[PDB]
Amino acid sequence: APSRNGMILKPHFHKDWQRRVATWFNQPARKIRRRKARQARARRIAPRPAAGP
Amino acid sequence: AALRPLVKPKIVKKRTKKFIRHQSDRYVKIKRNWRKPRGIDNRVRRRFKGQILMPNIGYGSNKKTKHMLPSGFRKFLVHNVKELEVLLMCNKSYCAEIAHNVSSKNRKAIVERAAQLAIRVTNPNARL
Amino acid sequence: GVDIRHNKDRKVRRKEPKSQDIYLRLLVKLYRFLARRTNSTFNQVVLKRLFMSRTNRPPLSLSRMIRKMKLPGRENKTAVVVGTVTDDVRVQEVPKLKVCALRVTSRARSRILKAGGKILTFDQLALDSPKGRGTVLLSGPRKGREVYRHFGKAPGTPHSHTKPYVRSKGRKFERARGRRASRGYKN
Amino acid sequence: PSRLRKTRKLRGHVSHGHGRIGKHRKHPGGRGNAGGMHHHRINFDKYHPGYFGKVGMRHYHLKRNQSFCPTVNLDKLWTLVSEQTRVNAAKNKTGAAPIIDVVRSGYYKVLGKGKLPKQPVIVKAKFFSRRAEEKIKGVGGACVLVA
RNA sequence: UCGCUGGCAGUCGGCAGAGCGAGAAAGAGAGUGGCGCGGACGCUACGCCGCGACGAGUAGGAGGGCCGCUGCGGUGAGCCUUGAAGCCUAGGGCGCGGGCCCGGGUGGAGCCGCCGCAGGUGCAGAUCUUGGUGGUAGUAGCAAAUAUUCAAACGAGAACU
RNA sequence: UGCGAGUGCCUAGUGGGCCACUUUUGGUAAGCAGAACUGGCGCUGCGGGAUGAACCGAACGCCGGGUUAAGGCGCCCGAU
RNA sequence: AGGGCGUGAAACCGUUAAGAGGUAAACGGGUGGGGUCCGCGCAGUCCGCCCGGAGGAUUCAACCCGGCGGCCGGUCCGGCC
Ligand SMILES: [Mg+2]
Ligand SMILES: [Mg+2]
Ligand SMILES: [Mg+2]
Ligand SMILES: [Mg+2]
Ligand SMILES: [Mg+2]
Ligand SMILES: [Mg+2]
Ligand SMILES: [Mg+2]
Ligand SMILES: [Mg+2]
Ligand SMILES: [Mg+2]
Ligand SMILES: [Mg+2]
Ligand SMILES: [Mg+2]
Ligand SMILES: [Mg+2]
Ligand SMILES: [Mg+2]
Ligand SMILES: [Mg+2]
Ligand SMILES: [Mg+2]
Ligand SMILES: [Mg+2]
Ligand SMILES: [Mg+2]
Ligand SMILES: [Mg+2]
Ligand SMILES: [Mg+2]
Ligand SMILES: [Mg+2]
Ligand SMILES: [Mg+2]
Ligand SMILES: [Mg+2]
Ligand SMILES: [Mg+2]
Ligand SMILES: [Mg+2]
Ligand SMILES: [Mg+2]
Ligand SMILES: [Mg+2]
Ligand SMILES: [Mg+2]
Ligand SMILES: [Mg+2]
Ligand SMILES: [Mg+2]
Ligand SMILES: [Mg+2]
Repeated sequence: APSRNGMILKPHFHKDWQRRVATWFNQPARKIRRRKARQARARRIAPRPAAGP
Repeated sequence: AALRPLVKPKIVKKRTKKFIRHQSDRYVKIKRNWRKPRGIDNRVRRRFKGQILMPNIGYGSNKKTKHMLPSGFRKFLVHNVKELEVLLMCNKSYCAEIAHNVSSKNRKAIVERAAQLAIRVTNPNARL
Repeated sequence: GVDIRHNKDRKVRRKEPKSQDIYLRLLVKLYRFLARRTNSTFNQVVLKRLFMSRTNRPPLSLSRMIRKMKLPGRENKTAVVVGTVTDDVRVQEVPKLKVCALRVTSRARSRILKAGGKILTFDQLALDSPKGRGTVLLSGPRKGREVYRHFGKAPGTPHSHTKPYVRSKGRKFERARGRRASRGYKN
Repeated sequence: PSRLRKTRKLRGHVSHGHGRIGKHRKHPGGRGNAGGMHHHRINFDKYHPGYFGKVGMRHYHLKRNQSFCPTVNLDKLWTLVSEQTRVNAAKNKTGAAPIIDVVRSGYYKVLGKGKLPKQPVIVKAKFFSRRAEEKIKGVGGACVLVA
């Protein structure tokens, strides 16, 4: 129920948002994995530029 | 002769009995620790004549003689001999206590050091 | 019994700064001593403002300070701000200034010093003039915050230019029925 | 921190600060912002005029990149270049005028709000306003349009 | 508790000179001529001190908790098999109170204070959940379908084998 | 005559009431139903009305001394 | 710690001891009596200065030698910021 002066809001929380919540607890692990793969590629192409063409 | 304090004023206490919780006599599930009654129809809360009293702020003790043991000293808890040099200069006003956890062999040394420093101990012959 | 009311017995003003800044509390100790042991109301005002919150000591601008210091009569006096002196980029020429302030932004400091002014902390101000004589006490606009355009007579009430709380400004947001005259009525 | 909040002080008080006559029920007025037309009518009228109804045209595929045009003011005009430029231009007696290209700074339209220091300039923008152009003329200078 | 948004940095000491309460603004003002080596306490200023008035309270609001429970970072050259936690106590006390500290006993391996941080953090009730125990009470009851007695044997023991 | 005032935010609970002197509508009347003004009870203990939500007195921190209010002073039961 | 055996609480029960008992019991305020323990109670405080009397020391003030420290040089010299 509305109260004294305030903003009228529209939260999109009427579906079942809790059965699909994407947390980011593996963000550091993903960064480490990406940079390890990057280094592996950089040293598998020995003299070529790391960033590609 | 024990160690007398600096001054021994007449200690006046506004009440000696404790404040027991309402209906703590009737039940065992209700302990005597005070809880403020909050019932709508409760005669102790509404302070009817002849009921249990309540802990007002008016029962507070005189600030000059507050926290004062019957001997005229204020308690202090000691766990080892290094914290009697603290009371070395609070000599005539504060006494010492050996914590219940301290073993007998350290309780001894605490007792003789306190005797040397003229600090009064209220439990000097506790365990032996 | 006595026939009185106890609603307004307790005053609400601050007695100490709400903050825990140790430098601020040293300043407060100093100015408590000065206000108690002198007869100048300048020190009383200064510590009263030291007690205040940030919204009650808004930033002051070089433009306001320069204008108020070039007002006639108050030549080469010390401007005093119990807030923050911020830089104002839409001002070209900076005169010589003698400012005392709690904190000054880096570009404001650079401008003032390059123009040849002098910036003081409140301990130096106390050393220089214990009674705060020769000083012009200023403050920032206290109702400049955006929050204040939402206050007062409620929007949607005749003759009330109050800003409403809208999630977003646009064509479809709170513009039809209490706003037009075609769509029903106009407030 | 739960130590500092209000639930810790309400232990021992029966109703938890919600009264005893009117209890804390579940939704005593409807979910969300229902009843805007019916039983919250005067709240909606008293704080949200214009909330109900339609007005204006529709635009089916609107593109903010098309509608993008930031603005700058004659107060901030001289900020877009180094003060070395201004000092050297004022010092120089040849009469050369510095070029102020606002598209490089990221502005498209020049609006003239405040004073402009007495110094010639060549302002190189995409759009201009009439008052901004007259102020630049009055200080003595050119407004060159770019695409 | 509130108000006075009162007072106190002046502990200005032999490099000394003890003051700031008293009806009626403002200088214990500066200058120019006419022996014996001495003097309590205090002020964690988030402290201490001094005057006045005031003190009912459900719904509700706010503040303070050196009230209490569990865990983390610091810290106590902390405590403990010469006895920790827990539990019991006609023992001694403190606090207005939440609570807490000692003594005795039982117990046998861990625990606590202070500065911050975090919360699945305090029960008398909900025909609350689970487990346990009373009065009722040695009470109700051991009454559908006719029926048992004698002797012996075994057996520690027989109305019932 | 008395008194320090002005002003801004955020805000919970409430939105079943009841009683009494005087005014008063319906009703035979009601411990009935409905209004006006003020004060109470709800939210409030205390002395008296033996007993009692609203009656009379008087409103409350913990205490010592003194004196009163309303009501009382054969005995219960303090006081002729 | 005696094979469902670490610690072993409360409700409930047995026994021992103490007390009491015709207005169910329990409760608040005020005393009184009796118990259990404590005070380690049972001839009751010390602390400064001075006077007097018996004592006992390597012993005071002053002076000299060495070391350390605190404050200055109206403007000593030298550094550092
Ligand atoms: Mg609400
Ligand atoms: Mg009631
Ligand atoms: Mg009063
Ligand atoms: Mg009140
Ligand atoms: Mg108030
Ligand atoms: Mg309450
Ligand atoms: Mg609430
Ligand atoms: Mg309820
Ligand atoms: Mg409600
Ligand atoms: Mg209701
Ligand atoms: Mg809700
Ligand atoms: Mg109160
Ligand atoms: Mg073991
Ligand atoms: Mg947890
Ligand atoms: Mg529990
Ligand atoms: Mg329970
Ligand atoms: Mg039987
Ligand atoms: Mg039977
Ligand atoms: Mg049968
Ligand atoms: Mg009626
Ligand atoms: Mg009610
Ligand atoms: Mg009221
Ligand atoms: Mg009343
Ligand atoms: Mg009667
Ligand atoms: Mg009296
Ligand atoms: Mg009578
Ligand atoms: Mg065992
Ligand atoms: Mg066992
Ligand atoms: Mg027993
Ligand atoms: Mg017996």
